[PDB]
Amino acid sequence: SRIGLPTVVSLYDLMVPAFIAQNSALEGARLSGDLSKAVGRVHQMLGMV
Amino acid sequence: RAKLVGAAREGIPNRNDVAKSTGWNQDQVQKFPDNRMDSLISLLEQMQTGQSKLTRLVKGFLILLEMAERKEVDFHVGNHIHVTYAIAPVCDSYDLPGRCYVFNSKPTSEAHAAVLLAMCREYPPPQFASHVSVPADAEDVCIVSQG
Amino acid sequence: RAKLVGAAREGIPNRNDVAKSTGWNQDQVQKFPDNRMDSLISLLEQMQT
Amino acid sequence: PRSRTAHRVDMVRECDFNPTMNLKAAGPKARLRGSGVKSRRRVSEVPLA
Repeated sequence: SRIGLPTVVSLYDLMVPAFIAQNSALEGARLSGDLSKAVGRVHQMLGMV
Repeated sequence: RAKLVGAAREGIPNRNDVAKSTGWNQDQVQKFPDNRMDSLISLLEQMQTGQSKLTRLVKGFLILLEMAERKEVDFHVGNHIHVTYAIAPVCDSYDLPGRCYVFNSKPTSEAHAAVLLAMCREYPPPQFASHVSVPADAEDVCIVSQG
Repeated sequence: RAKLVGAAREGIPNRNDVAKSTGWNQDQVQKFPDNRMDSLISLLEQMQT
Repeated sequence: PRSRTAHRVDMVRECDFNPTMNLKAAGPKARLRGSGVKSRRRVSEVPLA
């Protein structure tokens, strides 16, 4: 019964476009076939610590 | 934009500011019955606050690896649909609570309108629940698409 | 022209900019069904390159 | 030279990453247009291209 990420999807803005896009840094996270799981397998293992 | 917010919202005086800022149909904004004024003012000036969607992308990235390492999945598209940016449909859409809006930039093909849609409702039925059971946000999804 | 490209393309907000820049029929740009929007945006902003 | 047999190496999995900014580059888009002649984008994808 994890309550990890809280974001009650309140999405009023996607109804109204023509909104100035925020220029910021990109993640660019590529979920490699095997590595994407391993990252989570380390997090849960870190979560135990 | 500077035309929409101002310092604080105004009782929309000039309709020419509405035509340039946020939509099509300078004709359909010229003619607009003296009934949807209260709806349009309540609509436009409640868009400044309220924007956060971390769990929205969670269901997409969860379904990503559900059919990334596991092979292709052929599925259907079940949705309701909004039409335009600043026209009667977008004004009529605002009404009723618990209605989520997902904007489709290019709704030309079926791929984009299928993935963002299935992402939203509960956890894509009927694709083996197995691990996770994400809570269904306000059901009855309504996408915004030109086509 | 400066009206078309900008710095980078925008989600066409003002239709008055379209009337002066690149065509006739300010009437036929006023009335334009809510279906060819995705086509027109994909059309106009792929003419730079 | 010939002693023992088999073994070999299983290559490790790793992610991929990029130059960090929101906007699209002019070269990669203008040069993508040089090969094909499609009106709208087959595949229906802009960023992944």
